[PDB]
Amino acid sequence: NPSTGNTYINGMYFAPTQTNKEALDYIQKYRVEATLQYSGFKDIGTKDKEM
Amino acid sequence: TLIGSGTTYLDNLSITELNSTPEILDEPEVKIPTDQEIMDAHKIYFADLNF
Amino acid sequence: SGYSKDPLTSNSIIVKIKAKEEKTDYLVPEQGYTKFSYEFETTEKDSSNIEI
Repeated sequence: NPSTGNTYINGMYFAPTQTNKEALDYIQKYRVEATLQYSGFKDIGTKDKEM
Repeated sequence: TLIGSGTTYLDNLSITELNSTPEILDEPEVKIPTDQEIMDAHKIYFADLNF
Repeated sequence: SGYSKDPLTSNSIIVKIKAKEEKTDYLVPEQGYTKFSYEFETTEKDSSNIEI
């Protein structure tokens, strides 16, 4: 955001390597607790992955 | 009204208009800043960022 | 500045000036008059007394 340049997060990838293919297709639902601009730290839910 | 007793005397009573034009006549001398005013003058800043 | 004299040559004179930078200076009054002419410097218009 060029007004108060802050670089908020949209999402996170997880890199594919030659030795993590199996352990990555095994996991889903990725619960996250992040910090929000206002009302800072809290649990924001549990949603399946995206691929 | 000039109410006041005690047998005094008055003479040559006038009402004259006056002139007024002094503006400032003086200015701040030089006003060199100190190291703390120079330091506190740079507290609030904004970084121009490139993403 | 000023003019100092010792009609007989004896001990010195101590001049301490404190306006911004305190200075140390001692002179040797000769038999006649010679001037000393020591400098100093003021610094804000809101500072202390200058003490010579």
